[PDB]
Amino acid sequence: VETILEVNNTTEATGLTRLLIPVSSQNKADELCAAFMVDPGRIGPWQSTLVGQICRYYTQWSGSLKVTFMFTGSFMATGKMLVAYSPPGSAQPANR
Amino acid sequence: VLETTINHFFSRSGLVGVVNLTDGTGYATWDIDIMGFVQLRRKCEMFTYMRFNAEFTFVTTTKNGEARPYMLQYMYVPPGAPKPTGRDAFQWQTATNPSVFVKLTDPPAQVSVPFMSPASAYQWFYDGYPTYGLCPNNMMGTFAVRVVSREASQLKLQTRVYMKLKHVRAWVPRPIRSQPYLKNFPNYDSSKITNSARDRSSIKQAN
Amino acid sequence: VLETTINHFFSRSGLVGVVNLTDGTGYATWDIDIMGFVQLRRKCEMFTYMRFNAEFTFVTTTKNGEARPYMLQYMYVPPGAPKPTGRDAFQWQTATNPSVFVKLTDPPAQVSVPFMSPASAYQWFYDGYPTYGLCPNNMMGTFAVRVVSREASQLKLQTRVYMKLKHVRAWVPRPIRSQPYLKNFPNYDSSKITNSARDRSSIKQAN
Amino acid sequence: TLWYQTNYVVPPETPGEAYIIAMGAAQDNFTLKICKDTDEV
Amino acid sequence: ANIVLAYGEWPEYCPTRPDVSVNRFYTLDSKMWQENSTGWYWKFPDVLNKTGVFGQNAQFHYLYRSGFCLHVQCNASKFHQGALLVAVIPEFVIAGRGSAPHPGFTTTFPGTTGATFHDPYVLDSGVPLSQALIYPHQWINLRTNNCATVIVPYINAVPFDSAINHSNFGLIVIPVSPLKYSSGATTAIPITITIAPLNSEFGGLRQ
Amino acid sequence: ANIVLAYGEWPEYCPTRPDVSVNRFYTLDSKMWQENSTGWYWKFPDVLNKTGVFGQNAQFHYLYRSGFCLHVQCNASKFHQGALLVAVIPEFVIAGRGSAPHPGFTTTFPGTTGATFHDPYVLDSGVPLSQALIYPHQWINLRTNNCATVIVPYINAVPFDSAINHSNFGLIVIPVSPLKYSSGATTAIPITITIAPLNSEFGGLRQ
Amino acid sequence: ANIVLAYGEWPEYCPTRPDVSVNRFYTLDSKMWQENSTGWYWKFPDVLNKTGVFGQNAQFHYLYRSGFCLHVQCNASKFHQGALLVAVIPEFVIAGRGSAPHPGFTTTFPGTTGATFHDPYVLDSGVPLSQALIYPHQWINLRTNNCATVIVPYINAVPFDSAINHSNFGLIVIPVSPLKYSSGATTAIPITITIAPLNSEFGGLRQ
Repeated sequence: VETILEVNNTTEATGLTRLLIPVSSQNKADELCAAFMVDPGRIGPWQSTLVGQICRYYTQWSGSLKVTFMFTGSFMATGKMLVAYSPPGSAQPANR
Repeated sequence: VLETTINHFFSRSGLVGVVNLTDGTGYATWDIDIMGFVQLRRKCEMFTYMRFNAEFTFVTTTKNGEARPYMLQYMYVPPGAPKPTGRDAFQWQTATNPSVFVKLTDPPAQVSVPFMSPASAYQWFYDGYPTYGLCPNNMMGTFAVRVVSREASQLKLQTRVYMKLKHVRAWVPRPIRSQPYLKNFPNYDSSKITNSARDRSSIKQAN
Repeated sequence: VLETTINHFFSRSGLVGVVNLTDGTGYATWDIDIMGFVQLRRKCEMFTYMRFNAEFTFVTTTKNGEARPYMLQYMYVPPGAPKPTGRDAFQWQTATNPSVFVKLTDPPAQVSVPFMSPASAYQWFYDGYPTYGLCPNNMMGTFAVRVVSREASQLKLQTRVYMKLKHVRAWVPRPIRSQPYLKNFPNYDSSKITNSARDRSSIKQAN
Repeated sequence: TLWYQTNYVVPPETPGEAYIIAMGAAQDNFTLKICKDTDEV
Repeated sequence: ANIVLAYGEWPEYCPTRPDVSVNRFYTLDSKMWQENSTGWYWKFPDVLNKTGVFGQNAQFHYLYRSGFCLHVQCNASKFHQGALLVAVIPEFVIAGRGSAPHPGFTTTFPGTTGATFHDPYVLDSGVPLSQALIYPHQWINLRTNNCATVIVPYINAVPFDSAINHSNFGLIVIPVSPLKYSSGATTAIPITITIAPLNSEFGGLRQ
Repeated sequence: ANIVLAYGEWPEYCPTRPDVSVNRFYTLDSKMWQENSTGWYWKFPDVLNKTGVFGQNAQFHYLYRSGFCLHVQCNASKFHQGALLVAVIPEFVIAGRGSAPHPGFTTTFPGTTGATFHDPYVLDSGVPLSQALIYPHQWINLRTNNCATVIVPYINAVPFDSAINHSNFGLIVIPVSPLKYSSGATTAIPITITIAPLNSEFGGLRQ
Repeated sequence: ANIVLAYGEWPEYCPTRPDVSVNRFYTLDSKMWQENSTGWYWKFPDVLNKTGVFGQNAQFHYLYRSGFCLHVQCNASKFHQGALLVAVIPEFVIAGRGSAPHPGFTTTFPGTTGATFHDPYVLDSGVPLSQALIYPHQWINLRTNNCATVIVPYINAVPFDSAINHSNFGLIVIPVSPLKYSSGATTAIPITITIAPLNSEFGGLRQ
C-alpha cells in the first residue's frame, strides 16, 4: 500500500511540512529539487512510511519498490520534472 | 511466504510481566495485559481486531538463583471472578479458578488460555464510552502466585511470565505508533513530538 | 559407502567454543564461528561452498563441578540484532531473540540453527572486498549466557559448546591446509614454512 | 532524484510555490526474511 | 468516478430495517478550509445522532448496524492549490496530550459540527499521519478532482452495537498541502460531506 | 585437442546479454617464464575490467554473470624443458605472510598484468601446491603440448555479483619444473593467455 | 496526436545494431523561451555525441545510420500567448554573416546545449524563414497544443556516414509570434526535446 515518505525530514521544518517537497518558480532548469535513497530499512525518508517500518521488524528483504509522486499545484500551473533512479553503488548524480 | 504471515509474525514467546513474591504480603497478583511492555504493545496495536490463544510460561526464580524444592500455585482468575486478597484467603481454594501446582525445581509451568472474550474478537482501540475508551471486552483474566504451606516460609521470589500467541487472526490494520507511550490510553506529549524520520543536512543530499 | 559421504564426514558433535561466566560482568557472549578451533577449521576449509544446519549443545559446569539448581538463559542473537551489553540490559528480554531456559542440574540445552545465510550457501573463502576478503554472508548469529535472578549471585561458571552439522552439502573442493593457522584470514609464516612431508635420509631409500 | 527539467511556470495571480508529496510501497516481488526487534521504541 | 469500496466490502443486511428516509442523503455543514487550517474529524454514529429520522432511530433504539456511502467534495477554483486526504479510520480513538488529561466529550464525540485536529502530524493519536494511507483513503487534489467517494461497510467485532455510546469509525480530512492562493481569491474554501446510510438496521426500541 | 570442461559444466544463460563483442577473444600480455620464475596468478573479473567492451560493461553494470573459455599457450622450442601447471582456483584468496599484514590491492586484484607468486609452494595461501590438482587443471609440458584449454562456468553461491569488488576465480600458472636451457637459447620464453567470456549477462547500469 | 512522418518515410534497417538502450529516450536541457528570444537549432548527430550509449557508439564507430523520433514540448500556461515553428532541416548549413568570416565550431556543431539564431528572419543561412515550412514542420501554439512529434528517417546520399564530422539534419525552433504575458507571469517558459533513435546501425569500431 502506498504510504507517504518524509523526504523533507531536514531541520527547521515543522510537522506537516516535513512530508512536502517544495517546488518553486524561482528555480532554474537542470537543478536538483530533492534526493533520497531507496533502501527502506535504514533511517531517513523511509522511516516514515509503512513499508520502511514493517521491514524494520525483519532483517532481510528483496523485491521491487514502487515510488509515486503526486503534484499539488494550481490547475493553471504546469511544468516538467525528471525523476531519475540511480542504481546501487553509483554516487548521486551531480548533473541532470 | 511463511515468515510474513500473521501467525508467524506474532508467534514468539516473550516477557510480558515481572512478579515478586515476598513470603514474609506472601502472594502476588498480575492482571493479564499485552500492553505492559512497549515492544509487544507496538505490535498488537498495529491492528484493530485480533483473535488468538495465549500460552503463558512462568520462569520463577529465587533472589540468588538457587532453587530449593518449594511448591508453587499459579491460579488463573478469569474476568468476573474475584481476585485473591491474602495468602490464606478463601479465593485460593476455589475450584472454578484453574490452578497449577509445580515445584521450584520443576520445569516452568505452561498453560494455554483460549480466546474467551464476550465479543468475536479482541480490540485495544475502543472508540466510545462503556482518552477513556477502555473496553472491558478484553480482560483475559488474572494470574496469582503463592507458596502453598501450612506455615509461612521466608522465601523471596521473582516470577517472569512469557506469553506466546497462536491461531491468531487480525483485521483492519492501522499505523504503527511513533510517539513514545505514556499503559492503556494512547496519550502522547504535545510538546515533545518525535519526528518519524531523523533530520539530515539538506533535502538535496541523498545520504 | 556410508562413512565417506559428506553428511557422515561432517556429522559429529565437537567443542567449538569455551565460555566463562563470573556473576560478580555477570554474562558472557560467544559469536558463532566454525574457525575457532583448528581441527574443524581444517575440515570445512577443504570446500568452498557449504550448506548445513548446526545443532548446538551447551555443557555448562561450575568451577568445582557440583551443580546447584541455578537457572540459565541461552539467548540466540541472529545477525543484525544487537548483542546484550549487560546482565540486566534490555536486549535479554527481546522476544525476537530465541531463548532457552534450563537449570544447571537439567540435561544440556540443545538447539537447531538452520541454514539462514542471505546467499544460497556459506563460504569461508571470499575473494574480494565487501588478507581481508571477509564475507558478512556467514555470521550465523551469536550466543549469550547469563543467570536469571532478581539479585546477582556469586556463582562462577564455564560453558562448553558442542556443534553438530547435518543435511550438509558441499561444492568445489580445495586443498587441505598444511601451514599452521595464524582466526579468519589464511595468514601463514613466510619464514617458518613446514614442508608437507617429513625429511628422510636419501631419495633412494624407501623407508 | 527529482530534477527541475524545465521550470515551474505560473499564470499571473497564482502562487509561485507548489509542493510534491512522495509515497512509496512494495510490489509482488517483495519478501522478508528473519524477524527482529525494532529500535524505534 | 472516484469510487472506492472500503476493504472490498459492501454495507449489507444480516431488527427493524426502515430504509425509507433513513437511507436518504444527509449533508453536514461545510467546513471552511483556511491557510492555517489543521484538519477535522467526524465520528459517524455521533454525526447523524440528531439528523431527523436517523437521529430518532439511533437515539431511541438500543442496537444499530449499517454501512455508509460517503461523498466528500471540496469546491475550489482553478487558481487554488492544495491537497486533502480523506480517510475513514475504524475506531478512531482520539487521545490526550498530557506530557494524564482525559479529553472531553466535545473532542471524543464532536457532533455534526466536527472537531479540529490539534496535532495533525500525530493524528491526535500518537500515530504518524504519513502511514494513515493504510486506511480506506482518497486524495482530493484541487488540480485534478473534487469528489471523494468512500463506501464503508459495517466494521465491528459484534453484529450490533449502540449508536450513542460507541463510534464505529471516524472520517478525517487533512490539508497535507497547505491551501495557497493569490491576492483577491477566496481566502477560505468549503468542504462538503454527504452521508447515505445503506442497509440500516435498528433494534431495542427504547423510549 | 587439450579440451577440459571445468566440473563438467558449461557457462550458461539464466539482465542485458550483449554477446556481440563482449564474447570476443581478449589476449593478455605475454609473461616471460624465466629460470628463476615463481609463477603468476590472474583474478579474472579484475583482468577484463578495463578491456574495451567488457571493461565498460563490468565497470558500469552493478551485477554480472558469465563463463569463460581459457587458452593458455607457452611458445617454447624443442630444446627447452620444463613443466607448467595451469589451474583455475574458485575464490583464490591471496593471503598475507606475517609471522598481521593485510596484502594490498596490487596483490589481491593485480589487473591485466597479473602478479607473481611470492611462495609458490604454499600457493601464497598456506595450502600446499601438490594438492592443487583438485581444481580444474591442465599440464603444459614443453615436450608434449603447448595449448591448455579450460572452460570454466559461473561458480558462485549467488546468480549475480559485482565484477569490480569480487573475484570469481583465479587462474594460476606455476613452473613446477624449472625452465632449463643450454647456452645461446632464449633465456625467457613467453606464456600467452586468451579469454573468451561465453554467455555474459549484465545488470544494474550505473553511470 | 500531433504525429508527423517526415516525407512519409520511416527510419529503417538496411553493421552492429545495438537497439537495447541506444533507442531509449534522451531528453536535452530545456530552453527558456523569453520575450526577446530569437530561436535555437540543434545538429542532431552532434546532439547525442556524448549522451551515454549513443555517445559511446557514435564517437567510437566510424559509420552510422539511424532515424529519429522527435518530441518537442513547450510547457506554457493558458495565460501565455505565442507560437513556435518546429522544423527539421536536412543539411542545415549555418552560414556566416560577413558583409569572409567562417563561423566556428560553437555555432556549426553547438552540442547538446544548442545555439541561438543570430538572424532568425534569414535562418542564419540567407533563406527567408517564411518558406521554411517546406521542411517537415510542426506548429506549436500555446493556445492549442504543446507536443510536436516528428519522425525523421535517414536522409543521406550515402547509406552510412560519420556521426562526428557530419550533421544529418538540424532541428530548429523559432518564436514566430513573440512570447507575451502580463505582470507576475513566468517571464521565461521552457521548451523540452526528447530524442528516440529508432533503427540505429553502427560500423567500424575505432578505439
